[PDB]
Amino acid sequence: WTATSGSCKGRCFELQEVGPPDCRCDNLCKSYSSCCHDFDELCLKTARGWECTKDRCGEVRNEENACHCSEDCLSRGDCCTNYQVVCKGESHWVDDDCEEIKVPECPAGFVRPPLIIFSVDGFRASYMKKGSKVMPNIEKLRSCGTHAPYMRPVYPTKTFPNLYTLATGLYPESHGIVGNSMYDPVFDASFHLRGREKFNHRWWGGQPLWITATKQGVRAGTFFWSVSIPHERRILTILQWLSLPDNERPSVYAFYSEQPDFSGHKYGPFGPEMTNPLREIDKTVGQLMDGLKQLRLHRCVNVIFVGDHGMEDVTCDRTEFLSNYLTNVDDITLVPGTLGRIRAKSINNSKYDPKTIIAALTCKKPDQHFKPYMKQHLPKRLHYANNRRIEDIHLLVDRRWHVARKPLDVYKKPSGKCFFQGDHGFDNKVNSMQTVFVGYGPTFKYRTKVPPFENIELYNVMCDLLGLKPAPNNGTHGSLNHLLRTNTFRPTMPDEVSRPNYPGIMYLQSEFDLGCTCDDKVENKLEELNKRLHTKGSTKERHLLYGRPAVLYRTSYDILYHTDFESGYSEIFLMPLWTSYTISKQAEVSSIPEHLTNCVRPDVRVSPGFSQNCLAYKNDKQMSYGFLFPPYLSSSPEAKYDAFLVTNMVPMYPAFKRVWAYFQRVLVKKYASERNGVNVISGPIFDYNYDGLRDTEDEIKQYVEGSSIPVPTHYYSIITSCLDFTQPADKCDGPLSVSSFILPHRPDNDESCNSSEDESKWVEELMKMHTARVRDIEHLTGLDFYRKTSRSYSEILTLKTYLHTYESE
Ligand SMILES: *[C@@H]1O[C@H](CO)[C@@H](O[C@@H]2O[C@H](CO)[C@@H](O[C@@H]3O[C@H](CO[C@H]4O[C@H](CO)[C@@H](O)[C@H](O[C@H]5O[C@H](CO)[C@@H](O)[C@H](O)[C@@H]5O[C@H]5O[C@H](CO)[C@@H](O)[C@H](O)[C@@H]5O)[C@@H]4O)[C@@H](O)[C@H](O[C@H]4O[C@H](CO)[C@@H](O)[C@H](O)[C@@H]4O[C@H]4O[C@H](CO)[C@@H](O)[C@H](O)[C@@H]4O)[C@@H]3O)[C@H](O)[C@H]2NC(C)=O)[C@H](O)[C@H]1NC(C)=O
Ligand SMILES: CC(=O)N1CCC(c2[nH][nH]c(=O)c2/N=N/c2cc(C(F)(F)F)cc(C(F)(F)F)c2)CC1
Ligand SMILES: [Ca+2]
Ligand SMILES: [Ca+2]
Ligand code: NA
Ligand code: NA
Ligand SMILES: [Zn+2]
Repeated sequence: WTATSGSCKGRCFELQEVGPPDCRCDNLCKSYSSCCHDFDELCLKTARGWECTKDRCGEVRNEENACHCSEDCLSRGDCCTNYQVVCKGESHWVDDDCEEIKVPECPAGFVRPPLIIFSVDGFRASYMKKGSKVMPNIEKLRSCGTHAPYMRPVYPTKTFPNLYTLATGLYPESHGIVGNSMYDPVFDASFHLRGREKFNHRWWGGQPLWITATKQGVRAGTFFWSVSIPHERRILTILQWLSLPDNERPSVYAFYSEQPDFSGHKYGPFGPEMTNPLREIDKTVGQLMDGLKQLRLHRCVNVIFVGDHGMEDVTCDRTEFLSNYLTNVDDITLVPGTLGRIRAKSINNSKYDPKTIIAALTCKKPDQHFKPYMKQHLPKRLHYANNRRIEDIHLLVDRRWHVARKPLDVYKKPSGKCFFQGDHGFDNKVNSMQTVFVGYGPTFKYRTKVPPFENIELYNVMCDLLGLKPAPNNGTHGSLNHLLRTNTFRPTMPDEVSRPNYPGIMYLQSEFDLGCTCDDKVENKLEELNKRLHTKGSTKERHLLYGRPAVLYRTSYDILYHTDFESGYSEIFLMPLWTSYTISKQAEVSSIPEHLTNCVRPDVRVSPGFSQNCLAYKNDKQMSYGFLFPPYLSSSPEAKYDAFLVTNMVPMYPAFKRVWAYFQRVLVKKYASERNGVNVISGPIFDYNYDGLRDTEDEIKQYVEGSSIPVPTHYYSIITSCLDFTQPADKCDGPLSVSSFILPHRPDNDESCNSSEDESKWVEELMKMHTARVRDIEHLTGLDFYRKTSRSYSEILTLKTYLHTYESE
């Protein structure tokens, strides 16, 4: 109940929300059906439209007008945005040459430059180039300020998850807005775009920017605008708020536009109808900047122009139907469209089985346009699993496609045709899903291009721009320092928590009873001192190029040196946490020799009690083993024996070994040839609770049968070289280049529908799908990489957030 018979007189777009049943006059009151009776009349004036004309200049104030052209309007803060242009001979902001904003030029009483977030729904990254001729205000922001060629949204690339990620710095699995539609099994409640459940605070986790600001004494404009409030009124409201007395005036504001997304759904991303929405958005930016200029704030405010996601061509004929795959389609609930999420229709149905649903959906049609995954098997870069609102079965849908349960869900009578031509929601690495970032103002750099970055990073920067301490989030604070003229955030590297042991030769061969064998009994002061030096770390400078990784948790581990590689060996997990080696451009690939095929050698530096054993592998009929440093890349026949040490061994399913062996035998050398040497760091990852974070020992669900050897859920590699590829990886003077992956350690290759073919036809495709940031691997391992480089720490933070996408231009 609302007692809608209070009044909005003097309350229009009030910033404090009044509680039920008293009536509201804030920018969201319409959405709640709660506005006072006179809200439209007083707060939503339209009379005479939005622009001054020559005949209106100097008019007697008429309080009925949408905006004012009277002499008093500047001091009232309610002129039409083009007032000084029409009436005082001033220029539009877009027509002024740009001039560097070296310092804030703010009116007296401003404590800090205000921030205005100008958010545009469905603004695909390529609109900035493709629509530049029809967006002159936006193009001036972009060319004069700081811009990225694109900004990566979070998955799913839907509106609510991305807008709340912008506000919080959190992945959707952590903030809880995991789709536009959701069912929470604990609340037994559903969240929908339409309706009232979405206003309940229990959906919305983390701490959004407006709460962070308010807690720290920085006033915030109300971020959300009821759909029916025209954009011109949104802009005039922000400009009016900026004219408030210092003690009342917010420091942070948000504008939102439902375009170009609204039209993009109807017409496709590049439909000829799309030109007009882009023109209209540019006009709104122009109104804002002209309005700021009239208030002498155009060289004071930091403006962020930012989208939530892009837009792809999708039509209803490109729909896959689950009823073409499942016999039991009526026993499931599907959240459909550009991603699929499946759960049981009824919790009382004991015949429901996700294993049989996955199998029925796996590689069933030659050009099948979705792929089913248990959520823990989704690429880790998606960070899309650790929330009870995310169903266990997920369908990753190919770009340009939909999935639906039955054809009747898609068509409507009488004709059966559908009219949409665009959609979004796909994997966040897809080019059509990329969106925009421009920052313009005294705190941003001048005429500066920055590399693409993820929208999870922006919360930290918005906190920096407002002098706020960010709540804990998934950004890497400092990684966007290169966007900023000032207010940079200068973090210190985390402290190493566990220091390594450096064991020497402590055990005799006969102390080991591991059931291993090796034909190595094959027989010099010259060369013997040489081998001893390698074991003491004489080659470590070649193979550990950026320092040893730091271990950020409490554990017991050993550093082990060899001719061709260095490793940090865990006495708790019985395998390396990391193995580091450099392969030059000139390196040669060799085979595993016949006499060494089944060779595993005890490591006399590490006790039998802290070693794996071969008998476990012999007894475990599902599990084989691989090596982290590849024997194929040994520098000499003699050095190759090091690669067969039990301390270089890791558990691997035979199916996974196909992947691994191809990576090690073929792809590493290929990358070294292409990149002028590579440094490789590889290792295991244990994430049995799929929370994106390193498992402790007591979270491990699977061991090599009969043993205490834990089975990794994933294997990673970080592959680093010189950004200037004219310099070899091991003699690089300047910035670095990296690509990494986190491959799922699966006992089958069902994910790869072409896996019966030669590995040259499917393995690299798998690896691209599972591309990763170094930062993802840090979370998953508790290691901190690149500790010793010549580079600035912020530069290294940027490097650690890099994702190699494998998408064309
Ligand atoms: C991305 O960045 C974020 C932010 O930094 C990272 O997320 C953090 O990760 C931490 C570790 O997983 C986690 O810390 C836990 O906090 C628990 C208290 O949590 C509440 O309070 C905080 C603070 O205000 C709040 O943020 C939380 O909000 C979550 O939960 C509500 C639901 O109430 C949601 O609305 C909200 O969206 C958010 O949900 C997300 O996180 C939860 C986990 O907290 C998930 O379950 C959801 O799926 C969703 O992802 C909470 O309201 C605290 O209880 C935990 O402590 C337990 O574990 C420690 C280990 O140190 C142990 O010592 C304790 O004893 C305790 O164990 C006891 O409880 C266990 C569980 O019942 C039980 O098994 C034991 O036997 C014990 O009894 C823990 O410290 C922190 O909450 C989140 N924060 C957020 C905002 O998500 C995230 O990791 C980053 N991602 C990556 C990949 O880096
Ligand atoms: C129909 C639809 O698809 N809907 C429902 C209406 C909703 C909407 N209408 N009017 C608005 O102003 C607005 N959202 N504005 C923001 C802006 C930000 C930002 F400033 F950070 F960018 C964050 C958020 C938050 F949701 F994440 F909280 C919301 C848009 C999604
Ligand atoms: Ca959107
Ligand atoms: Ca974990
Ligand atoms: Na075996
Ligand atoms: Na397969
Ligand atoms: Zn949309």
